[PDB]
Amino acid sequence: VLLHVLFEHAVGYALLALKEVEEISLLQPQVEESVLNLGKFHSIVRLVAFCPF
Amino acid sequence: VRKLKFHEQKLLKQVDFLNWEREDYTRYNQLSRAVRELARRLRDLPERDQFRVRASAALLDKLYALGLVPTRGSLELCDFVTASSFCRRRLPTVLLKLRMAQHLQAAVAFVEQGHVRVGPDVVTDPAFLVTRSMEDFVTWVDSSKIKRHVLEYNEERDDFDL
Amino acid sequence: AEEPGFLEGEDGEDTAKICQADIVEAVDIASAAKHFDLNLRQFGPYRLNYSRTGRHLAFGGRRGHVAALDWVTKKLMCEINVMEAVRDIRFLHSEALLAVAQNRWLHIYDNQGIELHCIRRCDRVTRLEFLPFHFLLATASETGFLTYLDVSVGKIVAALNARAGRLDVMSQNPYNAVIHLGHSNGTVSLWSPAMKEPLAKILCHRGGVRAVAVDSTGTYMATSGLDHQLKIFDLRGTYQPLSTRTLPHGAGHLAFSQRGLLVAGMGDVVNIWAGQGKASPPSLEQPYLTHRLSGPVHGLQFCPFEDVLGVGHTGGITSMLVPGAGEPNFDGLESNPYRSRKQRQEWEVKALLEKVPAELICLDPRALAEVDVISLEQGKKEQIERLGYDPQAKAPFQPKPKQKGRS
Amino acid sequence: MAEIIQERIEDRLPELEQLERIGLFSHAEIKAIIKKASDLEYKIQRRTLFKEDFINYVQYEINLLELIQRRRTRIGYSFKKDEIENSIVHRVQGVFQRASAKWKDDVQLWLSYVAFCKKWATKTRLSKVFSAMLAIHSNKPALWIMAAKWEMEDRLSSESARQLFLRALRFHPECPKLYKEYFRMELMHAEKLRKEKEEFSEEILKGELAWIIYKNSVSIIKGAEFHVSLLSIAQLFDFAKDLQKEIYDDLQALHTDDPLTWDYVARRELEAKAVEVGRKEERCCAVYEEAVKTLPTEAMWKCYITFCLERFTKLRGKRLERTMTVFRKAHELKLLSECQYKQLSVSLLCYNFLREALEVAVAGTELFRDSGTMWQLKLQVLIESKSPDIAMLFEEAFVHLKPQVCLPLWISWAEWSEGAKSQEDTEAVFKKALLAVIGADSVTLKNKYLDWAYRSGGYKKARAVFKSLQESRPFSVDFFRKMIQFEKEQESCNMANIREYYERALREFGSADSDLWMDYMKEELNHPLGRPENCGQIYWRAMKMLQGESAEAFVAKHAMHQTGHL
Amino acid sequence: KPGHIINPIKAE
Amino acid sequence: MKVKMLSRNPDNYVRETKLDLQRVPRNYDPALHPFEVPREYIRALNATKLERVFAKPFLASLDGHRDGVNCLAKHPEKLATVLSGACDGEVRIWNLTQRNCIRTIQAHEGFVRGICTRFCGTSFFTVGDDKTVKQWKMDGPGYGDEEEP
Repeated sequence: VLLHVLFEHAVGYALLALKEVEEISLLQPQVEESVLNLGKFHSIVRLVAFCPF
Repeated sequence: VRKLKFHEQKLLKQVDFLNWEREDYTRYNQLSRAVRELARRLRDLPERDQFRVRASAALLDKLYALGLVPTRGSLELCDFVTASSFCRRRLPTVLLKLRMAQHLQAAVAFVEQGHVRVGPDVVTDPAFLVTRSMEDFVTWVDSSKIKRHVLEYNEERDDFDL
Repeated sequence: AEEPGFLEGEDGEDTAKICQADIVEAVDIASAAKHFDLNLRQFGPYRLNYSRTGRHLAFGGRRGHVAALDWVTKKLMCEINVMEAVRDIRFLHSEALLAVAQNRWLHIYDNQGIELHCIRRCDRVTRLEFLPFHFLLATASETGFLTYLDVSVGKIVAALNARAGRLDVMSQNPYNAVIHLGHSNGTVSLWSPAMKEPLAKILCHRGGVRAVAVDSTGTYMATSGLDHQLKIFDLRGTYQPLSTRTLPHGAGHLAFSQRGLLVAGMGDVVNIWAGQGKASPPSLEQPYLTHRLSGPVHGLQFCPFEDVLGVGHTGGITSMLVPGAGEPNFDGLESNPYRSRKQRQEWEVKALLEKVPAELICLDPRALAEVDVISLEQGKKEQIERLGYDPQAKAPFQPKPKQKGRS
Repeated sequence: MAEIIQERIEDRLPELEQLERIGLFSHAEIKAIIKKASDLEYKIQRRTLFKEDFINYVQYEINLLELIQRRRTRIGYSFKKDEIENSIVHRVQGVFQRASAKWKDDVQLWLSYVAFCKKWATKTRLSKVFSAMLAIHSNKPALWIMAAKWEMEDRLSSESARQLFLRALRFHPECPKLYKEYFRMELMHAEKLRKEKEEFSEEILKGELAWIIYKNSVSIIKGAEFHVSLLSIAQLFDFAKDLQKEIYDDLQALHTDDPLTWDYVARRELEAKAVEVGRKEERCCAVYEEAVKTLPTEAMWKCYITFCLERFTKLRGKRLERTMTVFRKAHELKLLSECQYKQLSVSLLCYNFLREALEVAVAGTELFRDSGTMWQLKLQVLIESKSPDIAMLFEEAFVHLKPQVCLPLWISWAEWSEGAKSQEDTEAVFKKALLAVIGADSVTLKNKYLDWAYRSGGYKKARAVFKSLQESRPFSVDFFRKMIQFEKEQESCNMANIREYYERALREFGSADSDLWMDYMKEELNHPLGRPENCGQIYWRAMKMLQGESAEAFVAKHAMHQTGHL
Repeated sequence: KPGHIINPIKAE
Repeated sequence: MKVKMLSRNPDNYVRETKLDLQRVPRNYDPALHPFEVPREYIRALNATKLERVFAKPFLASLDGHRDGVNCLAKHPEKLATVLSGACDGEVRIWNLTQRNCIRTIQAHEGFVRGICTRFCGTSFFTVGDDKTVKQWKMDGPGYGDEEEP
């Protein structure tokens, strides 16, 4: 499930890398904290590139 | 100890002995148990036994005299005696019934300084059951500051009687 | 990170004649503050107990004076008057709970002086001792009974009749978790809550046994008796006397430190033997340190992780300095002197979840690993007694009522 | 918690026990390292993290690496680099990676990571560090150059340096700094190939590959300065005179109507003997008027005047007539601005030439009648010439200056009137000045009025002037400090007057002046007529009136005074 | 790995 | 006489700030940690008890077929996409993350007896009782257009 996401913002373009994630149970009360909590989010998502306007 | 989590409580049902960091009602419960258990035995004797008649009459008049029983009756009322009946016969709460005091802590406080006497004798023990006969003869001790206030309010103070 | 202390004389000096005053001036001010002399003459001779973590000390007087205190800092946690004689004092798995052996029953107190439980079953108890990892408190009584109490639940798991007369000499093996009892027969008895009879009896003295102690490793046993003998026994399957010496008087009290030093309590005089201890018992040839108390000794114990020895006597309580007695490096998770309240309450929950059941106490702590070979009918018999009934037995046949002429 | 800390210490053990086996470190020294490493480990494994603890952890290992290196030389032991040095280096890289992830925006942390990788790490490791930094910091042109510099000078790969430069210009199409360094690196590449042939395509060797950079960059950046800048790097290399010749020719042809290009041609011509120095200068001049006919703008003119002064201040008579004609010639064209009028006149005055400076002064006044600065410039000239026209100067100057606020002119008139006019006229000038100037500029006027009164008159004259001016509120502390000094010089030294002057000054500036309060307190002690017991109430009054930092400054100053440091 | 598809073994 | 005593320096053992965490020295002497065999037996017994408490296998049930399910096929490239076929002849595509049906097609008359996906994942194949083999596109039809094999 290693993949790259492109995020567009008013400040610039952001390129991010995803390491691993529980895809099937993502929208479940305990597993959903993987993206809601900042500490858990940092463990699975990294910022690889950024280009401001 | 510390508050147990969900999984810990399943493993340890209770640790109440070590679970650390308003009145006992222990002796009254033992006496209430002895009376009720004695009522069971006498109920089991044959209904026309003369021993049953004498023992039950002797037991039930004793309870009536001390005030644990409201009215003259059979062994049916004998199963209603509890810790509440014993607590109602204490000296401070009798003062509260007689309107000599309005609060329990005030009623208790009057006792130890010695403002309250049961007949000639002065009683300082709050744990003291007063009989129905003795209840008629509880009053303020003489030469007490409370009795002065009662006489002053009634405009009946007489200094010859001290 | 730490190294044990030492004490060597020079130019042929004997360490026995060195007094406590010489030691205090020659060591740093922090250690010098650990040497003090409490003077309590009005009430009776005192028995003392150190908390399993060396921070806390509790003591009890014969006349009924009981106080618990932090001893490192000089603060008093509680000081109360129990209204009758006191024979022994012990902590219960922490500094929070105190058990006192009063004249008539056994009582449980808070470290602030609040009474918690009064056990009516345990009566006329002379000696107390606590098994930490099983949460069991063991009592020896005047009437001749040995009782085990589960403090975790509050129930008496076993009550054993020793049937040997008065019980006054008791100790435990920390490695083994068995109880040792001395007798006037000259014999020492080994007990476990599972059995109704002693595990073993060992003849040790030609007279009555007056004191008994075992090391932390569970390897050596030290005993003294009226025959004026100090004996060291090998508990590792041999039960033979390794060393023997003659004394002016039988040792009233004995103890072992965590590094293997042995101390003898003789009247008003305390004597300490030290040995290399590396797979060897201490040497009884010549003492390591000596001291003379103001009154006859009534209790001895080494602080767990410090180089101090606690002595209780008629005059009061004194603290000796014993360089090299305490174990230097402690584990922060099992017994931390420098632990916060939140660290403490996390530790106790871990221990409570981890309690060892009483029946598992045996002479071998690793016996559960061994595979027992027994006959099939042997297992069938043993299942019956433990349960009281056969769970596979078939009840006699009773026909069911049926219709169409079958009722 | 410590289980991670205990995790990391056990990993450090195998290299430490090897250091004991070699004999480099003693067993006690091994204990000290473990203890200090544990303390640093606790700081970086907390829930609350600071940037300083990571730096302290990294700096400790670097110091440990140096101590090992120095001891290995004395023993002459060179084995076991992998078990010891590579273990420590790998551990430091993990700390930098964790820190760089936490604080991405800090360039100083990134550069510290790069500096460590150069000294101690593999070149393939340093390659990742540059790429990671450039990924999030691509908007800084200087960081691109640092990576390209390392590939060229250190890794010796011209190809990798070329792609680094070319990509950088795609991120920064308009950056002149990137083009110049790209221009230099290709010319640096040609020099390397020239040396290669001597040791053993031709178009590359000629510098054509750098010529493509010049042609395209000039088209994107249409600036004369960038064109001149490119020629400078081309000159620095001995080869490719044709490239220098080509750019120089395009400079005049493409860039005209700009003064900078014409100036560059003139200064190149600069690059018996006094005569030989001479006819260069007229040839340089001959270029200058040639630019004047082609480009008659004001900007080109000043470049010719400013050239003339530089030769003069650097024979002195010979340089002078060139300045004379060009100053005159610009003057009828009226293109010359006010600033250069002053610069010539001041330059002439320093070299004792007093007749031209008047002509410069007169020309400025006629051109810019309102400018009071030129009037001061003219005023300085006539005093130097000693001409008897100073009185006529002031009458003309003030009528031309319709604005009332001309502070230097009023001061100069009072100064001149003292020297060569009666006492009463000096007072008349001072009183007129105080009427014209009313605001904060009156502060300097009042001080000079008081100073004149003491010198023209005596103490009595100063007292009369002080009494008249004591109610005109715009003041300075120098007004009261001067009057206090005058009272001290007199033989009487009335202590009542000294306190009276201090109270008036403290009423105006007591809220902010810590020095004035300290001076008042020292007066009561040191003066023979002073009353030292008043110092208690002065300190109490000073603390309440002073506000903010001034109050705390007074406390420090008084504490210094109690000791001998004063 | 929690989100990665596991493919059968291939010769290598 | 020469002597030192056991005197712990408090700075080594006490944390320095409130932001700091408590220090935990560890000693693995077996004398300090007895009863290792009975102790770990209790820990193992607790773990088995908690495993029985926390066993909750059922997650969700997907509804929408009007006859019994007969075929299942998972998507080679995507974990959350599965294909199913019922006895009435319809084929349904499901999203496992959302637990809903994405598409419904009337693939066959009678049962659908099998379904397989092309390894690239852009098509799948089905077989029914009408003696037919049909190839479909994994991507859904655009707008309201009826889906065509």
